[PDB]
Amino acid sequence: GTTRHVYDVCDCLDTLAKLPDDSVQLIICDPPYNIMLADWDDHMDYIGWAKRWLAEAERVLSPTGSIAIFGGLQYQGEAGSGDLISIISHMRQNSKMLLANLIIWNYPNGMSAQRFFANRHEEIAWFAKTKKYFFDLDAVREPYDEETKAAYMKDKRLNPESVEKGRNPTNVWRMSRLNGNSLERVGHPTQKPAAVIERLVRALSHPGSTVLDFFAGSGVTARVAIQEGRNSICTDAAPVFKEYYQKQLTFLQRSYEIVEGAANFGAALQR
Ligand SMILES: Nc1ncnc2c1ncn2[C@@H]1O[C@H](C[C@@H](N)CC[C@H](N)C(=O)O)[C@@H](O)[C@H]1O
Ligand SMILES: [Cl-]
Ligand SMILES: [Cl-]
Repeated sequence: GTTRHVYDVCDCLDTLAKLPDDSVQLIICDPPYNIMLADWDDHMDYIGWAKRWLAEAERVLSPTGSIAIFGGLQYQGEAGSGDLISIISHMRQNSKMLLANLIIWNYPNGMSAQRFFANRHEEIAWFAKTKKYFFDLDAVREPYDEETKAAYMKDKRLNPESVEKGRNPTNVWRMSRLNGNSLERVGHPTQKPAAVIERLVRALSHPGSTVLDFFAGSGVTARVAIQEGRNSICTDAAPVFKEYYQKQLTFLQRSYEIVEGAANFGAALQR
């Protein structure tokens, strides 16, 4: 099964406007949480701008599709900025999508703090377009060691199948962020680790389906999509994105094709 991956440098709304209704299965969304100076010509707050791509994201998702939105809960009230709560509140008022889960990404290390509890978490809001969203839990279950699995297998009160399939990873993920000495590092300041994206891709999309990322950043989504047998469309407004994408590809070096240019999005939409 050969997959196709398209990438390009452009604004998220320009990408979305080029995608047809219900054509995407999963969207990875790790958006900037502040608007640009020029954005003050048409908006009075962050959501004023964000609601545009949020509405479009929903439009391009298929009936069984989902969108995972990364964000924090530390917004301080600055004009033009916001956080995951700004988005969730907007979604509750204006979207029919369902909040299937609020995932806590609990990372091991971080900065210290003397006047408050040191921050060790970031959130992921998983929104499903409808109640018929796709979910592959078995694909992300965590297996028990042979010792524990044996102990449970003897407990007649427990379902043997559930035991062998492994445990639900829960909505709290203890995963490390990338460090400056990380191998998959490409130079992007807010680069996300492949491990977190793999879990979302494996559980929220089916093989051969399209994964879209319009705030692609380091291009980690394409690398994960290729490795996992999915098709992908990754775009970012920064020209340096093309540099990161090509860097992600070297980490791979399986049948897949890479295509540059928004005019070629269709190559990755074909099922
Ligand atoms: N209008 C836009 N269209 C497409 N990409 C954008 C736009 N504005 C910003 N970006 C890109 O989106 C990414 C935002 C990330 N830094 C977001 C990480 C994280 N949510 C944070 O803000 O800390 C970057 O790679 C930006 O180049
Ligand atoms: Cl939840
Ligand atoms: Cl990234």
